[PDB]
Amino acid sequence: ESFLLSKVSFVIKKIRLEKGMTQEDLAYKSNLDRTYISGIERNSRNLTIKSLELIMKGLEVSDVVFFEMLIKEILK
Amino acid sequence: ESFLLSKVSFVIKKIRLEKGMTQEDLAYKSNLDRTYISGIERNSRNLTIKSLELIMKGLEVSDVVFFEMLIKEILKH
Amino acid sequence: ESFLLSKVSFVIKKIRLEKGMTQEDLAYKSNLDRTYISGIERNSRNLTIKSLELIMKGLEVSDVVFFEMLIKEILKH
Amino acid sequence: ESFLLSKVSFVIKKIRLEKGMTQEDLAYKSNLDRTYISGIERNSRNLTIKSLELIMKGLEVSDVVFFEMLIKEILK
DNA sequence: ATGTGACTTATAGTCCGTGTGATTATAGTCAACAT
DNA sequence: ATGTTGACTATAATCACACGGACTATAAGTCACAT
Repeated sequence: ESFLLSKVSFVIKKIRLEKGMTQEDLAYKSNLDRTYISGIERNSRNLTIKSLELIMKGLEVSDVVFFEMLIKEILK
Repeated sequence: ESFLLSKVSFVIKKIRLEKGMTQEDLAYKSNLDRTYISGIERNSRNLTIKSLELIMKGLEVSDVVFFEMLIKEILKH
Repeated sequence: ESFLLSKVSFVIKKIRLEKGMTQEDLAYKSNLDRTYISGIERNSRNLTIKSLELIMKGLEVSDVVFFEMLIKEILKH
Repeated sequence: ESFLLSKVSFVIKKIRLEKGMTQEDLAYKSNLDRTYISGIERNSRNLTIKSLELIMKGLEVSDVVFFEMLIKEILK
């Protein structure tokens, strides 16, 4: 697998938790499948930008805040 | 179509020109098709994080500084 | 246009496919642009003997062999 | 220079002679410039196929006869 | 007759990119059953 | 609640090709002057 893809997934999970969201709720809020979300967080999916974008909207987080976080997570 | 995509595709081109690369060098170095690099810049196209990573390696740029330029482009008026 | 050209054009393609090459491979080994190889096959362009020679070397074929197939294609019905 | 180019030129000169033509006359007959022809025969020109075709018309020699000859010439 | 040289102008050949049908690999989406 | 296994189907990604515009190298065509 990929380093970036792992950090992306980790970040998605991180933000979901600091917001006290469940996966079920993250999937409802972004209209995607819960098993889809699950899959990403267990790093079994290689998402596209479009999908990533839907997940950010579901997390209620701006692109910028996401990447700010993704950068920080990337640096150990 | 997608907000972030045209930002990603814009930044891939920006860097590519900054580094005085041509499309088909980058297509080689990124270990993706000739026409895919074109298609990404040309229209936008919906790439995969793995493909984006390949391109970053190809732009000879780090994940970090890519995303830093990504943020800057998003923030523009 | 020109009689001999489209024949030369035809034979370059024929050989190229007989050898399972692609235009990309060919323009590769002929050290010409892939645009030019396309241009030749497409619209029978007016190449120079030197360029033809490069293409022969690219097709991994000899002067002789080429011209022998050239003669054949000219003679056909 | 090129090997092929020299033998094309040699052939052009060979045929012009076997026929008894001057350069002046090969130029007239093919509607090309005499210095143009002189250049080719000293092999100071890299013809295009089109030009070669005009010289064949001037020599009154079919493509086939020209190439049959060029081949033979090519093999020392 | 032929052979130079040198000087325009057409075009051969280069270089970077666009746009496209067809095929292959794979993400997108949604089942059934788990815990 | 979340995890996992197959699935089906959309589409990401590949591969071979056509096509254009702009630029550079050089062949095409014509002088003058040799011999």
